[PDB]
Amino acid sequence: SIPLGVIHNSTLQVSDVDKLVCRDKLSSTNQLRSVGLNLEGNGVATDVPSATKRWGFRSGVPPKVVNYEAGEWAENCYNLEIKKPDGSECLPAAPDGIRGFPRCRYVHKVSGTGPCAGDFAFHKEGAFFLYDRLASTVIYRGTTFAEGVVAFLILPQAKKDFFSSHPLGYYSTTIRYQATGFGTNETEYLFEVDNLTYVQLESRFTPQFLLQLNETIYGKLIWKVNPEAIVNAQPKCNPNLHYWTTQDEGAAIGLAWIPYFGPAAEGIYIEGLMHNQDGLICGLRQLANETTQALQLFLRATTELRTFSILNRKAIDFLLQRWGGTCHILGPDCCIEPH
Amino acid sequence: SIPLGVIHNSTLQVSDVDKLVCRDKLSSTNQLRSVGLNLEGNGVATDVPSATKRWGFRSGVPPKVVNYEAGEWAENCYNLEIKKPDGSECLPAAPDGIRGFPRCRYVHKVSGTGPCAGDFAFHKEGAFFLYDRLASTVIYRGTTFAEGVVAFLILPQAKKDFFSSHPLGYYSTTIRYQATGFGTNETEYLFEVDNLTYVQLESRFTPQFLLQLNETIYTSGKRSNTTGKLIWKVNPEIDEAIVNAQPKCNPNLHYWTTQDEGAAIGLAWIPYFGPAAEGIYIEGLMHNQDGLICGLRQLANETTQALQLFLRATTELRTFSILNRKAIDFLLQRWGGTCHILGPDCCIEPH
Amino acid sequence: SIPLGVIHNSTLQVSDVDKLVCRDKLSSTNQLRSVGLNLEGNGVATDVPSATKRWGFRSGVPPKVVNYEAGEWAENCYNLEIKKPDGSECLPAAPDGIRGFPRCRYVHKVSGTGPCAGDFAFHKEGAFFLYDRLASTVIYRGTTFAEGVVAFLILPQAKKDFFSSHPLGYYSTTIRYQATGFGTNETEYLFEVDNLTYVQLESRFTPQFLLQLNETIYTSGKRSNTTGKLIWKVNPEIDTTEAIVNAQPKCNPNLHYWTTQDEGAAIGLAWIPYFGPAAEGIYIEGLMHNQDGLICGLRQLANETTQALQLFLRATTELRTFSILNRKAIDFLLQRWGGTCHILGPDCCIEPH
Amino acid sequence: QVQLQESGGGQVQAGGSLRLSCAASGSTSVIYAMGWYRQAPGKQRELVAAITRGVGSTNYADSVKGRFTISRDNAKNTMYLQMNSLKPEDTAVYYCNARLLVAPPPYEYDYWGQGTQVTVSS
Amino acid sequence: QVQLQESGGGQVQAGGSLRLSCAASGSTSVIYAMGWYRQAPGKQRELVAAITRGVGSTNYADSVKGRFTISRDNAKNTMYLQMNSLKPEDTAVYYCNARLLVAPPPYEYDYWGQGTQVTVSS
Ligand SMILES: *[C@@H]1O[C@H](CO)[C@@H](O[C@@H]2O[C@H](CO)[C@@H](O[C@@H]3O[C@H](CO[C@H]4O[C@H](CO[C@H]5O[C@H](CO)[C@@H](O)[C@H](O)[C@@H]5O)[C@@H](O)[C@H](O)[C@@H]4O)[C@@H](O)[C@H](O[C@H]4O[C@H](CO)[C@@H](O)[C@H](O)[C@@H]4O)[C@@H]3O)[C@H](O)[C@H]2NC(C)=O)[C@H](O)[C@H]1NC(C)=O
Ligand SMILES: *[C@@H]1O[C@H](CO)[C@@H](O[C@@H]2O[C@H](CO)[C@@H](O[C@@H]3O[C@H](CO[C@H]4O[C@H](CO)[C@@H](O)[C@H](O)[C@@H]4O)[C@@H](O)[C@H](O[C@@H]4O[C@H](CO)[C@@H](O)[C@H](O)[C@@H]4O)[C@@H]3O)[C@H](O)[C@H]2NC(C)=O)[C@H](O)[C@H]1NC(C)=O
Ligand SMILES: *[C@@H]1O[C@H](CO)[C@@H](O[C@@H]2O[C@H](CO)[C@@H](O[C@@H]3O[C@H](CO[C@H]4O[C@H](CO)[C@@H](O)[C@H](O)[C@@H]4O)[C@@H](O)[C@H](O[C@H]4O[C@H](CO)[C@@H](O)[C@H](O)[C@@H]4O)[C@@H]3O)[C@H](O)[C@H]2NC(C)=O)[C@H](O)[C@H]1NC(C)=O
Repeated sequence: SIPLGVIHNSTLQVSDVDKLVCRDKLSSTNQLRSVGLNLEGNGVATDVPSATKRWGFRSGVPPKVVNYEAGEWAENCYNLEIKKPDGSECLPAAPDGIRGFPRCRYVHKVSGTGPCAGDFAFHKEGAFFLYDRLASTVIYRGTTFAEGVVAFLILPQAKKDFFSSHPLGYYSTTIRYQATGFGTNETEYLFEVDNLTYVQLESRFTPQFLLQLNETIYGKLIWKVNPEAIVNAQPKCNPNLHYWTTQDEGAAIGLAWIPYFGPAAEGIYIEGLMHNQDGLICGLRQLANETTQALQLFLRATTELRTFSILNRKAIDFLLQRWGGTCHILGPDCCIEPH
Repeated sequence: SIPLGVIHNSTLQVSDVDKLVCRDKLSSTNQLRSVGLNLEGNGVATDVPSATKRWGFRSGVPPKVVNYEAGEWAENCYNLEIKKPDGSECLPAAPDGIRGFPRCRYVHKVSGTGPCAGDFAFHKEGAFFLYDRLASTVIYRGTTFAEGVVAFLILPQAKKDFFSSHPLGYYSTTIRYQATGFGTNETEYLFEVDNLTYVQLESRFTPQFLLQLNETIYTSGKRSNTTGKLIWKVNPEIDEAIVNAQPKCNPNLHYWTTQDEGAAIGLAWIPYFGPAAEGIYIEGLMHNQDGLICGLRQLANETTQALQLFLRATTELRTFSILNRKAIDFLLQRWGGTCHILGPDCCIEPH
Repeated sequence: SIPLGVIHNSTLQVSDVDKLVCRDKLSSTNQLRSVGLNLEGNGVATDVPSATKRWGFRSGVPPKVVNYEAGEWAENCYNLEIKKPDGSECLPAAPDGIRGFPRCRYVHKVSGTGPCAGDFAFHKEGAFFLYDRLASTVIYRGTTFAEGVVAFLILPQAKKDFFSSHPLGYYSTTIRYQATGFGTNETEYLFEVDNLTYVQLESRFTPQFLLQLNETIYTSGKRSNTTGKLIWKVNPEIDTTEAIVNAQPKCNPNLHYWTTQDEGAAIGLAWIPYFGPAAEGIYIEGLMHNQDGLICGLRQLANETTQALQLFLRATTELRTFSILNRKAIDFLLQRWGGTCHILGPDCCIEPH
Repeated sequence: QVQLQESGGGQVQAGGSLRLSCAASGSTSVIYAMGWYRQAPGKQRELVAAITRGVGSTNYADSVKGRFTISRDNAKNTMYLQMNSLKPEDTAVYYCNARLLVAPPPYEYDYWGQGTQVTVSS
Repeated sequence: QVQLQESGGGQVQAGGSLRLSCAASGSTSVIYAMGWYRQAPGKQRELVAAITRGVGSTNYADSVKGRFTISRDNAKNTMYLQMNSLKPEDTAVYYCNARLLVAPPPYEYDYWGQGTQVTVSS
């Protein structure tokens, strides 16, 4: 029951298979794609003190993982190294296939001690943690992530202008904090510039302002400084979408196709920008929000550890429903045109 | 070539794959289900002295698992912790995705020592061990399970009358044993009454009886502190599918299945605020029809041979794509190509 | 974008997926297959000193695995146990599902030390390492493999002639070597007959010669001495005694294949895993030598296909891929009857009566 | 382990009524069938009455059916044989047995009282 | 290892026949080509006969083709040159070599006997 959207003439509308939509032409499987949209573009607070309140510990619920094929540049990303007061670790080790989120402008690194009531860390709002084309519901230790949601789409006749070309350089900065009492409301964060020197955090501080404080300042020392679909539900929607996606299969031509003479794990992606249209992408953001209600329930029922075959099931359902059997020439069930 | 059955008007027909019948209507993948039926509904003995002799040790064969979507309430379940005389383990540790059987009444927990020839424990009859929607072929250490078989099915047009609605409390008690010489024909069992008192076990005893002895001993034995284990002995003196191949088929089916999606809307879709790993199931009873469900019990017995041969051929650790392969084959049979507008092969008909 | 081939009356042509031909009659999923042809039938040198030069070490690229169903008998197979000079390991431990390659004639077991400048061992030419119906891009420690390529294919449905019948057990000997400076251009090999007796190994030595040089030494090689290890050096004055078209230096006309037994073939009470054959009794052998134009057509097609397969593996994030043929079946069926296909039009090639 | 102590025996006229009692302590609960046996001098031991612990079923001999009644109080750990219409042939020593079910490693089973004399005078 | 020894030579009339023998012990597996060489006084060493260990091929000099025969017994570790029709030009010291294939770390190869004189009298 996962809602999916169809794009036609740069307009987005959800697909009602119950009304057996016939306008959409599904010629191949290359038109089916899933995109992961960050939760920051909706207007949420991104600083560490107000982003920690959305993660909580629970025990008794197994974790689940789903994949996505396209993403979006993240302004803020998080990296956690929290441990128990006695020295035991709180967060599980990342499995072999999990890798950090690419294309992060700033990476916030939080380390410290705090109570850890449950086995795993879950999102209080139901969203996902994105790990390099693998969306998960739990936080792993030492791996960079960004909060976001996953949407499913049908592309227009594979025009190759969407997520392959941009109708219309990467430098990552590390920001380090130290936390105490992580996981509860009594928490303290201290910004570390050089080991023996710390600055107390405030809820109104911005990632930029913390950088100039490194130059501003010049036995640990503590300092105090005094400076169809409508997106109408979201407080803000970003009118630009700067995306990345895995390389085109036909793009690589030269000898570099050999894995031995090949690019590393970070030299694969292709970048683009899609700011020309506004109604389309702010319609994408609401569709991604609306589909998370049914996606979480689907993951709970299944026993699969990592799910890779949602789009294949959608293509089978579409093809078992239109040409299901014993349909009529004049019958509207199979949208067939006699002439 | 695993058989699958088609239900029409509460009648089960084992569908012939080459017959390409046009009576069955497929419109989505929600009509394809797999069901796990326990062996105890076929009339087999379920006491641990006799339920153990069906289990053997072999080395040189890798294990395989399958998933099933719906199950059936089990009266008896087992839990093994066998160890070698040296002290080494005999059973492999359970993988991450394996969990105990959801719905059990009595859990027969056995712990002891005995010879362990092979590497894995296999069923001598050919059936499976069911672990919470994951049918395996090997016993895992310290996880509850019930032995049974798996059947593949097509629901009629998905009226929610099957496995979604019940036409018409959970409480499991643990019974603890102690075995020596496990895996051999010279084996001994003792029902562990408590930490220092044991009662000799025989095949005639039923789980209701044992729980009576647990009470009559505790409230009277007075358990004099003679110290050491004392063994008690009950006075020897008094005290189109046909099913008739099976000795007994149960006329009722009391099932559980995963949540029907939808439902929980308040705030329970969030994993952080949602139910635990055991509060997601639904319950039902299908006692109205007897010919249908006994026919189901024979279908799973018939299809277990082809399922085992398919598992040997494959190389997947866990298999989930049997039903999708069936659907793709169905489409390729009938709309494969060049079919006649008036012919048995291609079902499309004028007007 | 992976090419696939279609057989028509024992003539192979790469499927005109771009031309979108519907003469091919696909009826069921039993008609799709993949074959692991190996590189030895292409005429490459297979001796240990020259075969090692095709494998290199790299760090920073994850490994990938692909399933293949049928295969071919291999005359020579390899088994590495390389270790770092300080005692550290170099090759990763084989995962649980990995098993040694079946039907090997000679197994060249190599042991010794050498610098290891990477995390994984890759193929410099771009081919695969085959481990019992699981093609991989890296070398695992202690498992027998054979280097080769895999091709996807659409069969006829007439009588299951291919990989189920004969158009018309086995012994494997292990050869043990000792290597120093593995992975570099200064490597040195020694053929081991026992503890304290080795023979310096050249390129021109064939496995039949090595087994003979074995037998002569045991006969009169004075192994029963306590002097220590000695190195024997062979005298240097004695010899060692679209319709695809093939472009390989040599193509082997015959094909000696093994495949998993048919599900319906077995009838005895051996389907029970307890009373069943072990992991080496599953396979079924055959021999397809009636035609050589088709077989050398297969070898070229798999030589071309690896270009697109390696790029498809790089994009995906799945550890083991089993759903390439299912995607082709879904894709084929969405293109033909995807929507509003006209009776008269040739795209939806149905016939009036 | 269930010491059986009978009571109520003695001399009594023919045609009257008498109540015999048999009590036990120690284990009690494990008891499974309290009963009644009789022995005249020079005769073999014969059945008289039998009752199961749960009052599941009562059994009486043909020579005594319709005249004897066997009952129990449960929460007294006692058992009663209330009997009527005596005849001289009942003059004998009456025993109560307490055949139980589980028993510890001595494995004795079928416990016995020492017997009480009932004398019928006509 | 392959210590060689010639035998059978001596004084003999022209036109007669003689058999020369060359034996070896120690290893005798590793040998690959036993042969026959000759030196007259004041002359260089020239080839006479050659045979491979497996009797793969026999080679004779042109001056000696048709008159000399080279053979072996295999299971005697011996090799014979049975020859006929002597001439005075054959008066020289005859040697057998045992050129083998593998050889131990001294790596000597081309083992050589001490030689035996053959004198042809006419
Ligand atoms: C699909 O099939 C093709 C065709 O069989 C496979 O092709 C092979 O690819 C490898 C890897 O790229 C090539 O390796 C190189 O070989 C060079 C030596 O030459 C070989 O061919 C000579 C013949 O002449 C060749 O060049 C002329 C140029 O005009 C061509 O016209 C002609 O067709 C030939 O291609 C032979 O005489 C010679 O004996 C060789 O066999 C090497 O010099 C070269 O070295 C580079 O790479 C090394 C490895 O990284 C590196 O160490 C060196 O420093 C150097 O950089 C390289 O090894 C093969 O040549 C080629 N085959 C043939 C027969 O040419 C292809 O691999 C296959 N794909 C799969 C996956 O199986
Ligand atoms: C899809 O889009 C919708 C619409 O934007 C979005 O909805 C928002 O997210 C969740 C609902 O899913 C909801 O979260 C709660 O927010 C309150 C915030 O409180 C403030 O709310 C008003 C916002 O305008 C504000 O005006 C008020 O003054 C008020 O202060 C917060 O309190 C909740 O957290 C809880 O706090 C209480 C008190 O301590 C605790 O008792 C409790 O246990 C919680 O911790 C919670 O965060 C939010 O309000 C929604 N916003 C709007 C405008 O409706 C969806 O979340 C989004 N879906 C996804 C998947 O992202
Ligand atoms: C699907 O449904 C069928 C039909 O109900 C099931 O059939 C049973 O299969 C089991 C396992 O093969 C059979 O069990 C056998 O019991 C023998 C003992 O005698 C049987 O038959 C006599 C009368 O003929 C009766 O006493 C009673 O029915 C007994 O069950 C054993 O001798 C058999 O083998 C054992 O002993 C030999 C010799 O020592 C050993 O080699 C064996 O390993 C083993 O120890 C065997 O155990 C049973 O007879 C079948 N019943 C019927 C009615 O045919 C299928 O099992 C079921 N398939 C599933 C669930 O997958």
